[PDB]
Amino acid sequence: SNAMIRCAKKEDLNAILAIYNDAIINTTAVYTYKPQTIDERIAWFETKQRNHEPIFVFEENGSVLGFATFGSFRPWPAYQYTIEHSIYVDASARGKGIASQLLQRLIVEAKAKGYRTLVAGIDASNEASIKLHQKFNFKHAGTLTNVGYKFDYWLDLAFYELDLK
Amino acid sequence: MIRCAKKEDLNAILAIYNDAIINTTAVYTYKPQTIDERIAWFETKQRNHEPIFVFEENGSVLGFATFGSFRPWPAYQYTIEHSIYVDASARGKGIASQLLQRLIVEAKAKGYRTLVAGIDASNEASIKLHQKFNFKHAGTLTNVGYKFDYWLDLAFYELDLK
Amino acid sequence: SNAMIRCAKKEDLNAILAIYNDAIINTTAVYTYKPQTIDERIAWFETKQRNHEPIFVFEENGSVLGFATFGSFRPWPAYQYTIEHSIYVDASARGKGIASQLLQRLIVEAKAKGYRTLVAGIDASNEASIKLHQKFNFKHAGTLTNVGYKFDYWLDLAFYELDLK
Amino acid sequence: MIRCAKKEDLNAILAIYNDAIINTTAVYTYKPQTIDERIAWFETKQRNHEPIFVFEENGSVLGFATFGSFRPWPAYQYTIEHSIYVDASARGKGIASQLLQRLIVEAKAKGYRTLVAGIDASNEASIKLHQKFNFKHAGTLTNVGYKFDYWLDLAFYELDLK
Repeated sequence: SNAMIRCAKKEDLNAILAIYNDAIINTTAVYTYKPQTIDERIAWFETKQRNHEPIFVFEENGSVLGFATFGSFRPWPAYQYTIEHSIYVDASARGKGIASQLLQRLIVEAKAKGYRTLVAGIDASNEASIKLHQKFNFKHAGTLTNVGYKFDYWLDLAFYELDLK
Repeated sequence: MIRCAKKEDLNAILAIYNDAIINTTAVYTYKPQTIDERIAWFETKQRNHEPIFVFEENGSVLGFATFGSFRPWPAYQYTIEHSIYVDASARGKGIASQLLQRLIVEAKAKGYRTLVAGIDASNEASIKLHQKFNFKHAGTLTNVGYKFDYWLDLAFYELDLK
Repeated sequence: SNAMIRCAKKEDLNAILAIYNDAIINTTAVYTYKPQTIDERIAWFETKQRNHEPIFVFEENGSVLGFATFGSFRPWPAYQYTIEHSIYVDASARGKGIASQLLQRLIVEAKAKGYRTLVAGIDASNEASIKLHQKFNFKHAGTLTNVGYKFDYWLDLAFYELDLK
Repeated sequence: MIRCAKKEDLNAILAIYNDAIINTTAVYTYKPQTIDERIAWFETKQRNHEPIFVFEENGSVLGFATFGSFRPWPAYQYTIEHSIYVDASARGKGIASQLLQRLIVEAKAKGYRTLVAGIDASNEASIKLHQKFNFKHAGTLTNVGYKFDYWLDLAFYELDLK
């Protein structure tokens, strides 16, 4: 039972890709329709590396079972102390507290880099994610109704926020 | 008259925008925009077929308005975020209201479902205006911005276009 | 500026009544239609006294500007460590932090009496109350839709909860 | 057969109820009910015109069900909370489902808007049953109950009767 949270590396990308694409195909966790390609994912990784944005993976028994990152919330200079994060856990690996460990690590990194405000965009249907965020003292800041459309129904996006100060 | 913006409008638009940058929390930016960035913005919007409207009176552009993507993921397809800016010397004339009205007309015509405004929590006139046009307060993100040495709260207001 | 939070007394009831009835007439803060009578309010007070349930008032310059209490959440013996509270502030006295001071006092009393769980039933429209409760680390536990009917529209009741442990 | 309960049913009902008190988290009560309290409950429900249904088979009451007030304030007028109890020896027979079906029929006929179930978070069969009848999980209150030396979570499930 060799389990560890570490920064992601290039050799992780394929695993990461699979996880992400599963989420695209089966859930509203990603407001995307088409599976991402490996080149798109590699460009994403290189861009995160250039921007000094973290990517963490949860790895167990040689397998990447989850990943997490943060970056810009809205693209305007005065949002500089605000970041938005995302967390994805393999569907075969749920119930193991992997999301919780990833979020914990994200928060420690966010505090160490001096950000003020951490934002989660969570689909209103994502009950486990909402519960997890409430556990870490995120406050529900609002809900934008009918902002998304997927699987033939309208989607509501809830914003949760943590004051890192 | 409210008409679509043309390249010849750009300088005036820039001025309005930069005033808002320098003096208000209406734009979460610190440094003035340059005319080159504005021109690039214009051409990009022409390319994306996003509308830009100006309010013109006595040959002078007194306000402008536009809408575009709210968040950049494909499933946000039917959601747009709008922006309105009115010349500081042209307040009180109902310009922002006429622009918002025009934006809403354009948004319905193009088949969008949801129109979103990010309004600074202190912009009470804008809030009152959007309430008047039946926008609902969707929420408020606190301390999301930082300008003029203080923390800024962003209120989200939404209109269902259906 | 003589301001104080104290336990309520009989001589407070008239003031309390007015506040309550204002809330009945103008808001969804009380799922009641008809104004309460002074005898009903006195019976309420006597009952709270018999049950050792607290009633606090915020008093300033000789005037009761707010009141607050807690009691049973659901009537079955196994809910004994759970209480539900309510807070009412005079409409002429809003924005003074009176609700916040009352809630603070309620929480200290709840902890001192060994309860585990404090519950707020808040109308989904009551934004100030929701914000106040989030401030004191209540978690939104759920929302019952169309449970109430008042002023010709359907009402949603949100539950917020604080773990007192 | 599912019929309205009669006084002669009460003893059987009591047994069922008390079993649930003694062995499960289905009733947030510690001590067995007495037949006097049950009779008072029955007469009170007759008075309030609240329905009580029993599932009867081979002359034996194998389950019962009822609904009544959810919260005690006038504006909760169109909301009811229901309860279903099935004999422990009569599980697997679809009794709870037939009772719920009957309750829903009765609730619509009487013009209620919202039907509410308080279900212990560990009662997975009840949850699955209510999901089957299109109840929505409205929320969960954690640590609201205490029984058998542990903390209990109450899930609320709701059906819009319109």
